[PDB]
Amino acid sequence: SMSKGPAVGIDLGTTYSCVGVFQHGKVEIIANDQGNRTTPSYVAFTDTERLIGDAAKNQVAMNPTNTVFDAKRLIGRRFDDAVVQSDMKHWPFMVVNDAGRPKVQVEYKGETKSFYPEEVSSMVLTKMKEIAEAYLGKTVTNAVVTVPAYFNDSQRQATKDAGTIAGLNVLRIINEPTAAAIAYGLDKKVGAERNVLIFDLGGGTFDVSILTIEDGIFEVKSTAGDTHLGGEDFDNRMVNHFIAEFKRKHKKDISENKRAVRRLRTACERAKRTLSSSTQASIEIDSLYEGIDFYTSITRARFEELNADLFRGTLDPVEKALRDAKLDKSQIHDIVLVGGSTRIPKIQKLLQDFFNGKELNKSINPDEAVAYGAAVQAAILS
Amino acid sequence: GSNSPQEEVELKKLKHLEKSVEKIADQLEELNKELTGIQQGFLPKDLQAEALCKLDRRVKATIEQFMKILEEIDTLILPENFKDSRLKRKGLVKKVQAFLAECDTVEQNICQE
Ligand SMILES: Nc1ncnc2c1ncn2[C@@H]1O[C@H](CO)[C@@H](O)[C@H]1O
Repeated sequence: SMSKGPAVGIDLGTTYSCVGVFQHGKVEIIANDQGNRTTPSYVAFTDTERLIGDAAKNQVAMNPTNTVFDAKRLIGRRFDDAVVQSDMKHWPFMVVNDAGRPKVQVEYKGETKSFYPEEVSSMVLTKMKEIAEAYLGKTVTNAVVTVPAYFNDSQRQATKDAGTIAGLNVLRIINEPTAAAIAYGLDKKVGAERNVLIFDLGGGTFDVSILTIEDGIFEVKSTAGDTHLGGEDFDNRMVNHFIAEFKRKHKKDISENKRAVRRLRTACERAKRTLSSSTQASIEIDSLYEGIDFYTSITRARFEELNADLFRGTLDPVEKALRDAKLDKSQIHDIVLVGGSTRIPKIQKLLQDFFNGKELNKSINPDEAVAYGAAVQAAILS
Repeated sequence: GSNSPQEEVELKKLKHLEKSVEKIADQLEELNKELTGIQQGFLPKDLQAEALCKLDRRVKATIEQFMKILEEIDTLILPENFKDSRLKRKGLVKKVQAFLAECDTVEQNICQE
């Protein structure tokens, strides 16, 4: 059997999880069995098996009521928590009350089964551990696991418990903004206390955190954000733009044809990524609706206009976090970008102009920065 | 003609997608034969409903595989000069959509109440 391997860093995310390892003086972000550097935080229950990660996300359209995701939005919460009640109106899977605690309820191998959020997250963590072992060719037991800065005692404990159920020896639970600051070596910079703003914009979450680093100690000064603002909202604006354009060009409404909308949404998400490094993106979809070919393009300027209020709105939680931390924008020493949506040039421009032209910490892949810092912490604790 | 080496790259991508479509189409062909077999077969009625609803997982998997193919075809950008590629892309999308309509027919004949 396999030799004992190193300690790893795991960013256990809402929609995607990421695992890193510090080896040969650097962090290696580990690709999964499908070659992906992030793994969907998805668990599916079928008539014959349990699927985790990419294999679970890949069959979500075929088995929606038995494909669990967003377990992080439930972990460590009570059933009657405002967040649980609000989120369960949007999930296709059932959430039941078990003596005040939420449980996901699914059909598994023809039987009704219920699982606590930490059991679902333990399955995602088991997959992250296996991803590390498949790459290293060694057994992995030790890990640093990250959590949001706003997680209370119960949410932190439930995350630790998921790690324990997954067979991991959790070396430490550290905050996601702290892990991002660690990835950039912000604690190792010489001088007095450093005020750090972490700007975390993903596919479905926006979190601003202000930290003070003094003599290697991290203190969370404030947290602000928008729990459901992310990349998905920008894709929605692009889809609305193109549905309206098809109505103007062809006098046809494609919006009730689920497959035509999905084809358009997938092309939009891809065009949006193109717009972060090019000023224009082209889309060609043959026989989109009623045999009509849809050949179009969108400029970066048009994409920015469609989302202007949403991009501009990302500065409101920044001002709120600054107010709450009792700091002036001029007292921020470092700005860190986390989350794939921070790749948007207009978002970077607005944040840089707000901070009077100050350079942003963005060289580390924003989807990997948290796992990166966690893997640095894991090596230090080894 | 003015056939370019660059179009050969796009034609090769489309050929790979045609092969992938053929593999999914063979799975659909077996679903159609089993569906015809149940509709025109000698099973008793209660067993007929059950036998028909057992096709659900496979038909949904077939629909999803065809949708993934369409999304991959939708990543292609073919200049108007690449006429052969455009014709091949159009023919392939129409073939996948006709297969999706057959999948929808299977769905209309199973798990009914
Ligand atoms: N290059 C990019 N430009 C814009 N958004 C991106 C980019 N890469 C990833 N994202 C977005 O980040 C989110 C999390 O993966 C998704 O909404 C995704 O579309």
